[PDB]
Amino acid sequence: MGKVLLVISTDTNIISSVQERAKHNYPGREIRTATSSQDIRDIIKSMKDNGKPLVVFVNGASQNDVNEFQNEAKKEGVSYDVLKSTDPEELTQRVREFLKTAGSLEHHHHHH
Repeated sequence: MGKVLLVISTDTNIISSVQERAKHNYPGREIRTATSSQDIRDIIKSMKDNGKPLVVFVNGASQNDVNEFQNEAKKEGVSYDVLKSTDPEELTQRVREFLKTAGSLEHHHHHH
């Protein structure tokens, strides 16, 4: 059991860019990248194995896969946050803000 940031964008050029920046600036972090519901479920299962601060960059995944993410998480009780932004600066700072509140802050971040 843990917590995850669902980074959603239609701009895969922005997603991949920030995803690089996030993995190379934070190399000791488990970061994820989903195409469809296959990956989505593999990710929530990765949280079942122990549970780490995951950041799921969905490479322009359908609203169907977004719905699958929400459903598969909440039915199990998995804590998740959802983000819809195509701004590179937004997504970059959302990674570190997420890791900081998921690692050690006072407010237990729990969007749903």
